[PDB]
Amino acid sequence: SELLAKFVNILMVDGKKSTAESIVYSALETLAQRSGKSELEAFEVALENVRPTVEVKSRRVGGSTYQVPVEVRPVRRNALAMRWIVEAARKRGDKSMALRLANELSDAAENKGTAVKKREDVHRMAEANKAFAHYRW
Amino acid sequence: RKQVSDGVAHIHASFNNTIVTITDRQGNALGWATAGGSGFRGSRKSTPFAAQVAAERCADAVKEYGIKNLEVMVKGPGPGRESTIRALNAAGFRITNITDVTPIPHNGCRPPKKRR
RNA sequence: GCGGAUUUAGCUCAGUUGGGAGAGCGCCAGACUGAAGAUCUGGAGGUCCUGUGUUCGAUCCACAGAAUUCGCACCA
Repeated sequence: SELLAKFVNILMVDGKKSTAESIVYSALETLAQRSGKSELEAFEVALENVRPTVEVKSRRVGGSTYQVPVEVRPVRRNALAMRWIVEAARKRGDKSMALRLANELSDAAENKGTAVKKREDVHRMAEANKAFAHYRW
Repeated sequence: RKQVSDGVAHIHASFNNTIVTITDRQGNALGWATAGGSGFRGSRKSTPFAAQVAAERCADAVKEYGIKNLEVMVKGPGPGRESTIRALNAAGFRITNITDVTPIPHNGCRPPKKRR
């Protein structure tokens, strides 16, 4: 899978991919030991839940800058999902590296936390300005 | 609960905010709706979207009355005018005819400050 | 003196299936914005007048007391 090959790169600091893949596969191992599910399936679902659909941009239309909702492209949703998962993992308080990734991939499936707060905040900014919906773009 | 079945759909379109007022063949308004009635404050009410919601709701409220067909009568220009129309074309009613009964005066009225 | 009403988190108040203590505002923080504002979200904040009694358990019943308010009564 190319998704896993891409996720191991963002965890590659200073070019240590050999050690990077060591923590990744060690996370999927403990992930199946903690949860009765295939490591692969539990992985994909974790990235799917962390993706926005409509992003609001600022634009000067005559007098002031209006916030106009716009659709996001499928190429950026994969990057953000990957990036926000590793950053949230480095936020946990468990010394074990492989454990921080295993738990994060699990909580990401359960849904709840800061990453979710930002998802709701953006979802709220949207629809709140439904009066500017006719500007689908 | 007078089951009008058929009536008229007045569309007061304006640059401030469109307002729909469904009525019967006589002219007695059975129910009305507006962007303000939809919850919109006052600046967002003028949007054509706030006109669609006001048109559909004003219609649905009439659906209860039992009306099926209506005659739309557009008045005054402004955003949401055509939006309110198509909004009516849909819903649960059958737009039988559309007419632009926009007054557009003749000669004897002193225009407001904005117009002068 | 007498009767009526009232006595919940700082403030203003909801809360009777007796078995969740809650809302608005305010305060703090977050989000947002250059930022401040407003809005949105989150948290903290309660001897729910006091004692006793009644029940398995009472803010939500009974009794007693206190305070506030009001009418009345008194006033060489």
